[PDB]
Amino acid sequence: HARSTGSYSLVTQQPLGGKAQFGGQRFGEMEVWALEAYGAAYTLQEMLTVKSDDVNGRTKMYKNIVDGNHQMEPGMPESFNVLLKEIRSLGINIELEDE
Amino acid sequence: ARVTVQDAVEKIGNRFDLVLVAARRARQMQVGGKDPLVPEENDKTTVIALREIEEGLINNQILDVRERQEQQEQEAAELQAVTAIAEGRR
Amino acid sequence: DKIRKVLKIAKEPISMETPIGDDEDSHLGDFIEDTTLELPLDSATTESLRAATHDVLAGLTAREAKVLRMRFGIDMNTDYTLEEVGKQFDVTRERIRQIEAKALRKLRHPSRSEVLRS
Amino acid sequence: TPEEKLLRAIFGEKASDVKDSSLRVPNGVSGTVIDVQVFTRDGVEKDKRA
Amino acid sequence: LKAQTKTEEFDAIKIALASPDMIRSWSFGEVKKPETINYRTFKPERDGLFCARIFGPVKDYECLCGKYKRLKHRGVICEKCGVEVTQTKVRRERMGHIELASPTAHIWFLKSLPSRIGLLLDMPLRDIERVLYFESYVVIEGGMTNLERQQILTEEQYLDALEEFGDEFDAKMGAEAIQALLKSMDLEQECEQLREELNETNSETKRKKLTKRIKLLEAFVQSGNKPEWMILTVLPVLPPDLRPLVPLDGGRFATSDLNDLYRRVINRNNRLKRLLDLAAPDIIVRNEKRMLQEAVDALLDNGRRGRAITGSNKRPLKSLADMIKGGKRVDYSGRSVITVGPYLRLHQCGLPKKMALELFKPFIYGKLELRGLATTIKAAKKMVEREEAVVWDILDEVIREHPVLLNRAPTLHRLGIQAFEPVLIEGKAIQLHPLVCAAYNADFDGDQMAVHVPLTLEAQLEARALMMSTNNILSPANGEPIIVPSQDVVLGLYYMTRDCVNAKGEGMVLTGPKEAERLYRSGLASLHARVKVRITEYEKDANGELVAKTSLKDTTVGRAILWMIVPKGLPYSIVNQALGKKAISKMLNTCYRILGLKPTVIFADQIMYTGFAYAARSGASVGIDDMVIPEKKHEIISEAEAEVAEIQEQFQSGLVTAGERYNKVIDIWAAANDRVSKAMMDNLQTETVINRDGQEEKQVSFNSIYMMADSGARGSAAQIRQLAGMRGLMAKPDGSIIETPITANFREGLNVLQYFISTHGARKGLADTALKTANSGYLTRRLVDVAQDLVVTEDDCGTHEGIMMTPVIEGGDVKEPLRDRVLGRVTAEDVLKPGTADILVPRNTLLHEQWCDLLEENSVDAVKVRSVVSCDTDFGVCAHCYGRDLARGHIINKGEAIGVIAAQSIGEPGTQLTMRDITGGLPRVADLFEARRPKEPAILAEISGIVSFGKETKGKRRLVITPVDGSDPYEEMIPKWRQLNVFEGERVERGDVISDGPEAPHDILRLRGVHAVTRYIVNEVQDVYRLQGVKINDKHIEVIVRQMLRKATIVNAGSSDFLEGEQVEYSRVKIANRELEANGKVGATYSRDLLGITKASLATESFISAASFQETTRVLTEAAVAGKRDELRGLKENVIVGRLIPAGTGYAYHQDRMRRRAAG
Amino acid sequence: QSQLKLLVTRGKEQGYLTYAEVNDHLPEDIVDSDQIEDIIQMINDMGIQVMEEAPDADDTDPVRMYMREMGTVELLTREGEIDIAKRIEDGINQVQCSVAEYPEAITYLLEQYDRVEAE
Amino acid sequence: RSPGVFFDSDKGKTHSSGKVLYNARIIPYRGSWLDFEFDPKDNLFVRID
Ligand SMILES: Nc1nc2c(ncn2[C@@H]2O[C@H](COP(=O)(O)OP(=O)(O)O)[C@@H](OP(=O)(O)OP(=O)(O)O)[C@H]2O)c(=O)[nH]1
Ligand SMILES: [Zn+2]
Ligand SMILES: [Zn+2]
Repeated sequence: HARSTGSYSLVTQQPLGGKAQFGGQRFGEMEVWALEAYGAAYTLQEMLTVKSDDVNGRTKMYKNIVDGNHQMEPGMPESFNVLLKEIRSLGINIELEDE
Repeated sequence: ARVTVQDAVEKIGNRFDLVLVAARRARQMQVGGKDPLVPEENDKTTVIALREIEEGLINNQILDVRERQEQQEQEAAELQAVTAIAEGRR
Repeated sequence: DKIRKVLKIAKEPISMETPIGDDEDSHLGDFIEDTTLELPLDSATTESLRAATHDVLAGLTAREAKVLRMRFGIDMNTDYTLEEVGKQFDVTRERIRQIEAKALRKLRHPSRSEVLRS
Repeated sequence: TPEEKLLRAIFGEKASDVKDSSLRVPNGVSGTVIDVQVFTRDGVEKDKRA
Repeated sequence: LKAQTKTEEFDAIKIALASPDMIRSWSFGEVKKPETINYRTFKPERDGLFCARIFGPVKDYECLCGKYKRLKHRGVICEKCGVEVTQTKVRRERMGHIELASPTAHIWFLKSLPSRIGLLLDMPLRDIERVLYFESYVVIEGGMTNLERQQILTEEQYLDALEEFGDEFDAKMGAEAIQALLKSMDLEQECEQLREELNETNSETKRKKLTKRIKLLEAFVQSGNKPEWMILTVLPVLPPDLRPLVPLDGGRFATSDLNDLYRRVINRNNRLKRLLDLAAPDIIVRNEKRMLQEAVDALLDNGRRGRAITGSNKRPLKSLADMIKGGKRVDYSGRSVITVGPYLRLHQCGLPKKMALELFKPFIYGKLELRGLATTIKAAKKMVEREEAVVWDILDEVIREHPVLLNRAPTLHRLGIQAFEPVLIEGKAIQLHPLVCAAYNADFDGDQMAVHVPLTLEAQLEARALMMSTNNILSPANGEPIIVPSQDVVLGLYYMTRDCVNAKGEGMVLTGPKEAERLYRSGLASLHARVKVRITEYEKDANGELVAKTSLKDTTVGRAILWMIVPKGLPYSIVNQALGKKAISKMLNTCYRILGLKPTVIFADQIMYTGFAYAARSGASVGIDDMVIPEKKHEIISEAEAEVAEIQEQFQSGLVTAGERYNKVIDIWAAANDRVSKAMMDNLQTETVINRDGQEEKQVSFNSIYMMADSGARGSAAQIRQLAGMRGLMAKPDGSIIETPITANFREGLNVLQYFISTHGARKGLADTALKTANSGYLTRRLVDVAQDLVVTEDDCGTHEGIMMTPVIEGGDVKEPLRDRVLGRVTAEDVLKPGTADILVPRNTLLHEQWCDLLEENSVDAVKVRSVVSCDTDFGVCAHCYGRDLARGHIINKGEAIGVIAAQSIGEPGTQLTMRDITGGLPRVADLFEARRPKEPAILAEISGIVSFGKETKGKRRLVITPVDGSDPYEEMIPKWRQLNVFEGERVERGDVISDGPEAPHDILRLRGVHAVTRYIVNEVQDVYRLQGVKINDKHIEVIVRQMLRKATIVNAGSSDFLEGEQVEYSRVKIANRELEANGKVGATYSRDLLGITKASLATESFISAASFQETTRVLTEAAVAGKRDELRGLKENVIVGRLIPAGTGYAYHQDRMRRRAAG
Repeated sequence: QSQLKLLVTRGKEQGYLTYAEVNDHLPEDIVDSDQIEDIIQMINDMGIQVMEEAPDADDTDPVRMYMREMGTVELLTREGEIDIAKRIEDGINQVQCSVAEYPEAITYLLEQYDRVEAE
Repeated sequence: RSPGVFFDSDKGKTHSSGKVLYNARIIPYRGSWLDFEFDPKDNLFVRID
């Protein structure tokens, strides 16, 4: 199997297919252990945001790839923003303040 | 540094900073003002930066200083516009 | 057929939190793909399309670039008709359509928009 | 999108109010069709090939 | 003059209660109808759970009705329907609220272990706090006569008390009653009066609840949250997209359970509102309130009490809490079945053509449009979708120096994911270098690996400078090489030695490389003779460089040709003069330590190529005649069965103890098994005769099987013993051993009986393996969770103290020395020398300088060394105190990630640990790390004194020992059970043994010392690895034990509140800033406390990191009570947020941001 | 006494957290999905001190609690029903009469009637 | 498990100390469980379903 960019689930903007392409590979805890062990901060950074479930990040970084710019320009993944809304959905309030 | 890359770390301790500065230089090359120092020989910008670091040129202080000169070149040489704008709102 | 449409309203119906493959652990709502989003490839082609068109209207004249641009309404939101452009360019209707057709004649050799078609 | 309207205007519209969802053999595999089959609804115009 | 009001960068997140107005701030409208979607038009209703005006529009930029369509009105709302036409993702972020009539209690702050609403109010949970809000027993809200302040009354008591007084002590019942109860409560005045009362003339008979509640009340009052928010009156609504009802295939919608919950609570709330306007019967209204309570409690968190059903499904409904209480798929990835690739290098891997084509899609697109060929992006798409030859060449350009990292399923350690340079291969399978095939613990049974493409620039450099296979020469666990040649190659190089006498031999001498010409041209053999040649050796000393040394040594053909592979340096010849077995890795290791990276890598490739080539040239096979059985087999078996026959005959006529003849006859068959084993080995080993010059001589058998066994290559003594010898004692399901071992062997026939006996061993073997394989990772998770927060920082601090390292000697009564536990270790301070000088202060013991610790004779077997256990560091680890043990030869880079690598290395060999006064195995390791007290804990003398009996069994009691001397006595408790070890009158020292049994780590740490307890743990956890034969450095154990002793207990009087057990982090940093702040008397002295991995991991600063592993419902709640905030230095909690990791390539970013957050 | 001594003495520490044990050594109506969480929360986690926070805290159903207050019968007969209904009609009558006393209610009805006839 | 009735072991440590504690159990084909087990105090208890 191989996947560059395909479909994503409605609930969580995570890669999946079987209709035209193939659902992307799963990283996991066992792998993030290794990346932390190496110290590959940027590898894990992308693997957790733009390379996975970052709505605008994937598109922005994709355009950066086709233009031969690479870089990243990451952002807060929806797999945490949803968590913010879910916790906020209860009587408990969580806010991300500046400094 | 096609296979270590280990000979570059002793030039700047802690492999991490090595990755930072090398990615910095490679970022300068891939997009914007290219101009490599060590001959390309059909190598990606990933390794070219590592070659330079191994060569002895292009470090952290080097890039920072050249960035300072770059700023003093873009700013001081083109102040005739900024100064003219300074009189815009008195 | 009315009965057919009736059975299409029955049931709650099914909830996403229903187990299916019984993996570790499966969920019906996890197989539901999103369709409102566009492919990054498609978005890239759209951006490249904007740049392509923005670069094609450069090889045209002002009284022809603006014509094609304003008629089909691009980079200006509200698109106008033959009359609203014929009044702002003196000669009305047919004349502005003539140039509008001539511009289309210009694009029969370049391959950019040609391959962008598909 | 305006650019697409212009693009089709230069190569011919034919902007049919229909899309596309034809069954295509998945990329990678390849073989020979050995048997076709069609299960029609009870009250639908049967096809020629059917 | 900043004060920006946009979504910029954040340094921390805050968690706390939400006021009703706080809920209103998120409200973009109010849900008022249980309606969802239209039955016919399929269009969102007015004020339903899926409103368009409140939440967001269906389509992107067009409103509900259709008055406005395109981007013309993106900021203006519609006239006919107030629908803000922006995006459709707006519908995913819009909140909303429902404003209930009568107040409602939050299920979390109500019933979540401690009664948060109860403990704050000091009132029973499921007893009193239930009966007064479920409309049953009215409660009081403060009275100035007869009645107290928080007593419970019945309707009869209510009217009676109302009749006696009334109109001056009014107190309602239900939710709003508890609301006024919390609201009327003054946290401040009680915080004062409680401090006054709970300190006046009270010993240890009260202090518990006193300190507990006062700390809790102080925390809550300082938190900022008002107790009014405890029970909600306004319930917020989750965005529609996070709980949509999307039409599946041909009708049949798919909705979330939350819609059912919200619909129910809306219905019940509306009826409640309607009842409070029409006729109001007390029973009906109170019941509907309880029903509203049911709906709300079910929506927030089901749990918990019966579980609301409905929805046709017999399964419960997934509430909000159930969606956040308990695998990150990623793009640009793939996987396939692996295959060996001998022709590959060490930094290369076989990546399929079509596979790599789909992977680097965006790269191929960009490069195509960059060069030319494709006029546009879509042109490139249509060009690669139709694989048009030239595109492939472009592919060869994009994957040039663009590393791709490979990964296997069971990722135990860091070497689970290694990067390689992609090499196009005409096929659909992925090829891998056979050298790094051991790091993955991968075989070619059909296993499949996954590939990931580093997209980011610095991600490519991370994969090249860190995750590259060439950078992982040495194992992170032990300094020994990991890419060491295995079965096939080692057999090859083993065959390239093996000095055989004569047979086309003779001492025809030449000069190295020239000998190669001799080999291909036949004439001479290959394993002769020995023969002499000229070897040009190279050595260096002092001033480095290179010094030639030509000589004439007596090697063989194989050694001569193999010598060409050896790099510039090395002692030469002597590394080849040996053979191929274990020194095969030793040679690679020494080459690494004396040469460097690159020459060590190419040497590995060369020895791999040479190994495979000559292995193929050899043609070693495995026929049926390769496993020769001993002739003395039947003889030995008869002799053994003869002895056991006599024993049985004796048992028949009594004499010997028949009760245990089973054991002694087992010794008989076991002895016989060793006899057959010894006979087979002595036979299959030597043998041969040859015919040297005048004939008659003996070497060692060239019997293939023996060649494989005497050269690694998967072949042990036991297996061979079962092949030709015999399978010994077989296990029985009872756990006992059968007194009739498998006399036959695999070379021979096997009877149905003994096979039906062996099937038990195979069954339990696979079963136990399946258990310990999952149990190993089960331990690894705990190890990581407790250790994945410490990173080597602040360069190199001071300090000299550290555990005195000494060779682990069981040689007291068994003889077993190991003196390699000191290497790459930073010395404490000049550890003496039988004379003077020698060792420096902070000089790290080099690999060549540890060999200098043999020139100081066997006298010096004790050196003080700085360890991670000690170290006066604060929130990290000193670089010196750690060591250097990595794939790198130098010291650990500043800002690494010691924790995860340590945990991985420890839980890696867990797969090969056999679970069971000696437990032994994985379970033993777990018990050691958890710091659990033994089933029969020993006792020690706390203070050195005079041992004397303290009243022979006068309690209670049970013996009592009282070691009293100097000043003050002590009364320990001996429970008769188990004897003693010290008579009366005798004196003892500070921490003497007085039970002679299993020692408890708690007592050791508390009394003996930290160095002692850590030494105990490390030297006890290794002893279970010695038996299993798994090499693992002591550094990692010291690493986990470091934070295993994270917290302590202060006992005196200081700024800290005495009884509180806090970590030595804040303790040390505060005691250092108090001796020179105002006065040293404003602080107390602490005491280290031993706590297990789980107990240690339980405590952590970040509430998000805690919300990860442990019970989320608890941590999130308690963190909600007190205005806590993560800020924000942890690894785990900074991963789920999706940002740079405060370690490795990061760290510097975090350091800059950390110093940046000092302005305010 | 019973619950406290049994729970503490037995659970030391039950090794594998033998849940299916003391749950039967508890009174009241069993087989509930409520008391379950109050035991799995005490055994581990905050060991030692948690076993002291358990007793101090230990020192249910909608419909069943609805039938409880519904238990108050106060049933009626034909005489009772007619009686209560009579009081209702009496109350309504007094209210309507009290409205009749109000002259502005009459004049308003007159004004609104003229509004009705004026369409 | 075959229907009928069998006496189970439960041998070994079940409450520290370690002392037998035998128990009988009746397994119906279509009905409710009927168990009989002892305790450390040598009392007899019954489990219905
Ligand atoms: N250690 C090292 N090698 C470099 C370096 N730069 C280039 N090389 C070597 O170049 C060889 C092949 O590179 P090519 O792509 O064919 O040519 P190129 O140098 O112009 O790019 C490899 O040899 P090889 O590694 O010896 O092959 P092998 O030992 O893996 O079998 C590679 O290691 C470097 O900076 N350090
Ligand atoms: Zn509208
Ligand atoms: Zn240190």
